[PDB]
Amino acid sequence: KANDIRDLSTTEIQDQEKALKEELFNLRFQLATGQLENTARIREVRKAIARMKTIVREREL
Amino acid sequence: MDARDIIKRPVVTEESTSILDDKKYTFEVDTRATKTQVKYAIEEIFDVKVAKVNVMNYKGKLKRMGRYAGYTNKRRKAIVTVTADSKEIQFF
Amino acid sequence: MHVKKGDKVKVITGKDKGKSGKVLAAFPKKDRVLIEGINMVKKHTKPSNINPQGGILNVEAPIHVSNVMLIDPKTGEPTRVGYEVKGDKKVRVAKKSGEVI
Amino acid sequence: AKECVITGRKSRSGNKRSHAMNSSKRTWKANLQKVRILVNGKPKKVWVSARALKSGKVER
RNA sequence: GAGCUGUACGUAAGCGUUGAUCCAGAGAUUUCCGAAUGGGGGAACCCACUAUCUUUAGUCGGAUAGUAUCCUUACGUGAAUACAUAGCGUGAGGAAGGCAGACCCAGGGAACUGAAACAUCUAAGUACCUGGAGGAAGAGAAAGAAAAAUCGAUUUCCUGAGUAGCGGCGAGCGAAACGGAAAGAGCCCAAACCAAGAAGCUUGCUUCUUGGGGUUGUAGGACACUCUAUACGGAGUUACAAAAGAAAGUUAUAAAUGAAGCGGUCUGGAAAGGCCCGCCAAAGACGGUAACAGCCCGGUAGUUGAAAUGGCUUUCCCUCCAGAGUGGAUCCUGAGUACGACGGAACACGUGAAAUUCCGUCGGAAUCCGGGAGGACCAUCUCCCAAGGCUAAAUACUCCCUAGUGACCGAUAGUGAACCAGUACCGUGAGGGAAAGGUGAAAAGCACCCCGGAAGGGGAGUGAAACAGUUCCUGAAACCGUGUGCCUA
RNA sequence: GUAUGAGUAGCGAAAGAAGGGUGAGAAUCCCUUCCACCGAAUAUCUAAGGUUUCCUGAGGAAGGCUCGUCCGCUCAGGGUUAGUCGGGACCUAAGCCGAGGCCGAUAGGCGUAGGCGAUGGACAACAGGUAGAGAUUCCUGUACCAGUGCUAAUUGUUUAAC
RNA sequence: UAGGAAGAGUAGUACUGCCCGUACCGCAAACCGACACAGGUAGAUGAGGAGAGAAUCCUAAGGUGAGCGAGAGAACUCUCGU
Ligand SMILES: [Mg+2]
Ligand SMILES: [Mg+2]
Ligand SMILES: [Mg+2]
Ligand SMILES: [Mg+2]
Ligand SMILES: [Mg+2]
Ligand SMILES: [Mg+2]
Ligand SMILES: [Mg+2]
Ligand SMILES: [Mg+2]
Ligand SMILES: [Mg+2]
Ligand SMILES: [Mg+2]
Ligand SMILES: [Mg+2]
Ligand SMILES: [Mg+2]
Ligand SMILES: [Mg+2]
Ligand SMILES: [Mg+2]
Ligand SMILES: [Mg+2]
Ligand SMILES: [Mg+2]
Ligand SMILES: [Mg+2]
Ligand SMILES: [Mg+2]
Ligand SMILES: [Mg+2]
Ligand SMILES: [Mg+2]
Ligand SMILES: [Mg+2]
Ligand SMILES: [Mg+2]
Ligand SMILES: [Mg+2]
Ligand SMILES: [Mg+2]
Ligand SMILES: [Mg+2]
Ligand SMILES: [Mg+2]
Ligand SMILES: [Mg+2]
Ligand SMILES: [Mg+2]
Ligand SMILES: [Mg+2]
Ligand SMILES: [Mg+2]
Ligand SMILES: [Mg+2]
Ligand SMILES: [Mg+2]
Ligand SMILES: [Mg+2]
Ligand SMILES: [Mg+2]
Ligand SMILES: [Mg+2]
Ligand SMILES: [Mg+2]
Ligand SMILES: [Mg+2]
Ligand SMILES: [Mg+2]
Ligand SMILES: [Mg+2]
Ligand SMILES: [Mg+2]
Ligand SMILES: [Mg+2]
Ligand SMILES: [Mg+2]
Ligand SMILES: [Mg+2]
Ligand SMILES: [Mg+2]
Ligand SMILES: [Mg+2]
Ligand SMILES: [Mg+2]
Ligand SMILES: [Mg+2]
Ligand SMILES: [Mg+2]
Ligand SMILES: [Mg+2]
Ligand SMILES: [Mg+2]
Ligand SMILES: [Mg+2]
Ligand SMILES: [Mg+2]
Ligand SMILES: [Mg+2]
Ligand SMILES: [Mg+2]
Ligand SMILES: [Mg+2]
Ligand SMILES: [Mg+2]
Ligand SMILES: [Mg+2]
Ligand SMILES: [Mg+2]
Ligand SMILES: [Mg+2]
Ligand SMILES: [Mg+2]
Repeated sequence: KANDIRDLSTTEIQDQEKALKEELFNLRFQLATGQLENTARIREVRKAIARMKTIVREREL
Repeated sequence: MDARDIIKRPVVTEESTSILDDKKYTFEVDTRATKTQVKYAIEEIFDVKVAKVNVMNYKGKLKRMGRYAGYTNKRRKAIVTVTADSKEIQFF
Repeated sequence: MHVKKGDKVKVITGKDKGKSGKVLAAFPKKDRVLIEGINMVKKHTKPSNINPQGGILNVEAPIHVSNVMLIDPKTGEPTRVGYEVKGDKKVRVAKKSGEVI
Repeated sequence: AKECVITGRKSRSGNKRSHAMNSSKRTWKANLQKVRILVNGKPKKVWVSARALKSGKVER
């Protein structure tokens, strides 16, 4: 991503980052229960958030 | 922390599920989260009305896997009960 | 590694000397390649969920890369590999001219 | 901190001798006297030696 | 440029030629403790105040910054006490702690031991404690060395030399100059004098600050004059004043290309080996590959390569600058200082005929018509100007990084540690401190049958080998057994 | 590393018996009856200390001075719920630290304000239930302590409610 | 009392109340003694008959049968009885 992220005006990227943590909590909820089969989604959701915290930080220098 | 950072995952066991019908839900929370933070974290995520929270701390068990000795993570377990005039949480 | 995955090969040394086959896998961390029909093994496998019949199975085994020389399409002979660049993309060429590989 | 505040002489160490030249260990102290002089814009009580005090100092 | 999600065998779920994993440069994030610094504390924990914001009907909650002590300094307030100081508060700079068990400077400073006992002496200014640093430290530009003639700042190496000396003249301690080399470099203040101010008003004075001038021994400078010069030229951030900025080249930190045998044949599980033929070489270093490879692989010689960051050299930019001679009225050239008495120490030198340097305490100079030294001291002569400061290289060491070497070790050896080693274990604690390497080329790690609950065996199979089967290459001796040829109540 | 002593000393105060069960295997495990021992304890709580030894399901290589189907042993999952109990957000003793400060070759020693520090002072909950493991904690019933908002009335506004 | 003061009490209702410990042994096979060791370990409760008594003997509630056995009934050693 990254280059796709940079086309967002530092406010919707706050909303996209917020909506990713909602998914991450739900994914951890099903893994504990035993209802998750695509366990590879755990790691790429985490790295999607870290990819957005970096763009916001470097934008404010 | 955030609401999603205070609460980590549910506890699904024989003791934990025997009280679901009593409107009591068992979670694993952050080690440094107070009883009051857990109350407002639940209402933000599930939009239920919370009546009580009870917390307890667990040590780490000494475990061995061959010539190597160590400890498991220490846990903080919270049990949340809700008011009768409120929705339910589906562990499912 | 000088041999990629999925190209024709001639075996230079070993008990299967003189034969040929394709490359099915490559393990650059240990300098091994797995080639069809070469270095068959008979492993005595206990029955389990996978392969419920068990039995004695003929499966390939990896061999060292140095026992391997790539075969050119110009004359079908084991040739050494040379590296040449065509603009932005590098290609492999045989020492015996033999166009690109 | 027991030393003269002008010429910073203080305790030193040396030997103590006798007949038959048996060597013990002793020390040499300075002749420090506590006086009130204008060490700054205001007077104060400080250690001053009796030798730095014979030419040109303050009220003493 | 084709695989990847570490050890880690493997299950699942996935990611990659729209170029992942990987390697290098530069960034971002960086819980809690720890100098730990908002207060406390039994280590990684507990409890806050102030300001803003946020949530609830409100209490309860949450987020973001500030809040330690001391030194220097600016401002505001401000006691006995009238002015004022102490004190108090706010703002801005600096410090604190660690270590490389190494090198070196200073403060403090043993004993065992030797003297065939022991006290002066030695061990020794060693071990150790404390403080200060630096990449080096210390010393350093003559009040010097030396003697019928001279040298010209320190430091280190070779000699002088186990010499001259010191020494219950015992055990022992033990120089320096000349001579030969490595490296080379010189400077800035204080004071007379000049200009400016302020204070004490000692009242037309001294005494504090600022700038200029000046730093030496044939004495020099001030001061009077002659000459030039204010950037013509010269120098510079390693001392000589100090802070920055560009360009070019080089180098370090990833890498690219890179010659020549699938040659024939024998033994063999397997050829790199034997025999018979070719070739490359600025490449016959090293390692791997099923036994010993210049021509199989990674590479090697050679030739190339850097977006980014650090280093170095040069240049530009920038910055700053007076130096020659003649006189000598008069003025200046480091004061409780140099020295001396008393008590100690360092000098190779133990108070000795004891020069020289330093410390504590008393006394206490001259100042150019002057002062010090030449191993007590006096006279002559010679050499030199103390009581202020700075200074690169030649020298010492290695916790580290890169490339290499060894008539160095090879698992009781070599680091205590070739293996999850300062670990297990021992102690209240400081602290002490091990044992433990090898299946096979490749897990191909024994499907299946029989005895047995299992362990373990006997076949079968893999393998060159299973008398290589999970302390598994080789497998000695002690020690334990079974069978038997000769002897023995 | 392995022998001799040598199948020798020892197997750490004590009363057990029989009948069923499980199991490849029983003096040693489970159940039943009888008998015996402690009973100001060998009974019931609770501090210190120890840190998972607690519960359930499997196991029998090593540990258990014999045996083991068993275990405080091995493996895998679980289990500790507080406004009122004990401690902190309350208080201080002995003692300890200690801004300035006084001493002192260095390092540091002592000490005022101030602060830590229970073994003591102050402080609001009781009775039942819970068939694997927690109970003044969870559940039922009835309470108390401190605070907050809201509704209805009361009172007072600077000679000044509180 | 010094001080602060336009808000204050009253009644009824509803809501709010943080952190650490809590398992298990605890005169013991789980603590201190190298041991599943005849030793040591603060405090609260601690029944009946006879009894002055927490002495002594036998018992209650409750808890135990002690982690090698059986069989013979020699010398000698130890602890007991005539
Ligand atoms: Mg609790
Ligand atoms: Mg003092
Ligand atoms: Mg703090
Ligand atoms: Mg502190
Ligand atoms: Mg320091
Ligand atoms: Mg002697
Ligand atoms: Mg000495
Ligand atoms: Mg030091
Ligand atoms: Mg430095
Ligand atoms: Mg220096
Ligand atoms: Mg190449
Ligand atoms: Mg080549
Ligand atoms: Mg053959
Ligand atoms: Mg050959
Ligand atoms: Mg070689
Ligand atoms: Mg090969
Ligand atoms: Mg071999
Ligand atoms: Mg080899
Ligand atoms: Mg003297
Ligand atoms: Mg003197
Ligand atoms: Mg003279
Ligand atoms: Mg001389
Ligand atoms: Mg002389
Ligand atoms: Mg110097
Ligand atoms: Mg060793
Ligand atoms: Mg060996
Ligand atoms: Mg210990
Ligand atoms: Mg077998
Ligand atoms: Mg078997
Ligand atoms: Mg066989
Ligand atoms: Mg065979
Ligand atoms: Mg071998
Ligand atoms: Mg062997
Ligand atoms: Mg043998
Ligand atoms: Mg015997
Ligand atoms: Mg006997
Ligand atoms: Mg017994
Ligand atoms: Mg405890
Ligand atoms: Mg148990
Ligand atoms: Mg046994
Ligand atoms: Mg069984
Ligand atoms: Mg069992
Ligand atoms: Mg267990
Ligand atoms: Mg309650
Ligand atoms: Mg309390
Ligand atoms: Mg202090
Ligand atoms: Mg003190
Ligand atoms: Mg006090
Ligand atoms: Mg306290
Ligand atoms: Mg108490
Ligand atoms: Mg109470
Ligand atoms: Mg219980
Ligand atoms: Mg309990
Ligand atoms: Mg026992
Ligand atoms: Mg006992
Ligand atoms: Mg009692
Ligand atoms: Mg009784
Ligand atoms: Mg009675
Ligand atoms: Mg009684
Ligand atoms: Mg009885």
